[PDB]
Amino acid sequence: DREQLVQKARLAEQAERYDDMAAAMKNVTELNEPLSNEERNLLSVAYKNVVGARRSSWRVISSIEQKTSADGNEKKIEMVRAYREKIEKELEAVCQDVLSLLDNYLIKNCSETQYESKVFYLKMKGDYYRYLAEVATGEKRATVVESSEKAYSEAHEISKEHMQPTHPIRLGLALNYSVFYYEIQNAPEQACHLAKTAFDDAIAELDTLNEDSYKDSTLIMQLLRDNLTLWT
Amino acid sequence: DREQLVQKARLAEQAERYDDMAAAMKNVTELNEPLSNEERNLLSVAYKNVVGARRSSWRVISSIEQKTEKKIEMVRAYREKIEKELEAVCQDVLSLLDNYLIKNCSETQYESKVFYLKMKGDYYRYLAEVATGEKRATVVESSEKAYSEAHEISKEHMQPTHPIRLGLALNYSVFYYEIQNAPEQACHLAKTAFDDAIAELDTLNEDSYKDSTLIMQLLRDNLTLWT
Amino acid sequence: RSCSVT
Amino acid sequence: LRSCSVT
Ligand SMILES: OC(C(F)(F)F)C(F)(F)F
Ligand SMILES: OC(C(F)(F)F)C(F)(F)F
Ligand SMILES: OC(C(F)(F)F)C(F)(F)F
Repeated sequence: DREQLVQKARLAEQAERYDDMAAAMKNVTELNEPLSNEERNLLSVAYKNVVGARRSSWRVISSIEQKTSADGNEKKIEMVRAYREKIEKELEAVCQDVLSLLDNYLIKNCSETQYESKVFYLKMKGDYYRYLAEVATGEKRATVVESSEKAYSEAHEISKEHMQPTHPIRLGLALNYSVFYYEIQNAPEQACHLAKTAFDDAIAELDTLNEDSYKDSTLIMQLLRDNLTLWT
Repeated sequence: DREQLVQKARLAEQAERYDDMAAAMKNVTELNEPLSNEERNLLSVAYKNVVGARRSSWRVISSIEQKTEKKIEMVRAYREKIEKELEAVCQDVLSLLDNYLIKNCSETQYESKVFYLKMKGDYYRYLAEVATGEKRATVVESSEKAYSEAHEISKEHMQPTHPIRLGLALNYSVFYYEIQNAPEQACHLAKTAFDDAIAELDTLNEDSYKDSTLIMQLLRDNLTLWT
Repeated sequence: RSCSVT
Repeated sequence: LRSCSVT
């Protein structure tokens, strides 16, 4: 039953078993039925935690690899390198699973008028291609970087046309898109322009904040300001 | 390459990948040589974190099952899934203990003997936490037998201020209180250990004072909780 | 719950 | 610090 797969995902989240949570929401998605706002969040939370654990480990391993390389022990250097590659393979497999779900079920089943869902899922697509770009090199990197920008750009145009500036999905898309410009493309001026425009557009309509959007939107506004403070 | 397996366990710990850390230290153990104190602690830390994540998840699900019909049968099935995982972790540790670790203790490596027998009692206790009925009674007896063997060695050979002797008393008393539901035995064991260690607290160095007083605080906190 | 070795 | 994304 679908209601049992979703309740199992809710159980797995409370028990902090995010692999189980992602597997349950992956099964719900493959039922080829649309996800509710809550089911969409369950899927996003699960895979963010699954991929986030690998990203966190990858950063620590990469930092240790730099120190190890300077000390010049080739056996230890090769051990750390192989362990980074092992984590990179796991992260890439997680990203491919999400991206497959997005392209084959989630983005596909969006009706012409489901703008919020389309922006959410296209933003997710840009996010997981960005996570691939974080650990890719060479020609494999340029490809996923180009796929990340294509997904973010399409999400941005739909969001600008159809969504309010204080909507958390529109704000969150701008935040992550600006991070993509800064960290992945190394385009600080583009990053700053997008973050600053989205920030002011929302501030201009702060009175439109509702009880369901206030916490989420103002948190993202704070993060836009924090990034802008850091990048300038 | 032993030294490289140990480095991998250290690397996994920093990456917070404790299943990888346990796999590395399991590989070190299967080399069939006595573990150094450093290796012994890495093995213990690894499996403590692996089984501890399952214990924490089980307690969340078990509370949900109690506090919460079609949803109930799903909660019970999910709890059993976690139980099977936890029981497989304990099975691997107990097999390492019975086939390598306890076996490879020399006749007079009493510190390691107490450490590993206490560990054996711990992991049978974790099995008992999730068992019912006749299966529960079996692992409860195994846990008690291991703790008791560790206790007799610890009393004969270690001083009351030794952190392993104190930690054995702490966990053994928790076994009495939480598993056997024998709070009088639990209280007597914890109080005796605390009082017998008080005698030689002035003799300890700065390092030993910290490790021993830490466990004495846990003994004291348990005793106040129980009364 | 009671505390074991931490 | 590092750049922050949606949390
Ligand atoms: O919101 C504005 C911006 F964009 F942050 F500068 C103002 F500074 F005017 F508040
Ligand atoms: O707080 C800043 C200000 F002052 F509004 F310009 C920022 F642009 F960073 F939001
Ligand atoms: O220092 C002793 C101790 F450790 F507090 F028990 C004395 F009993 F002397 F206070």
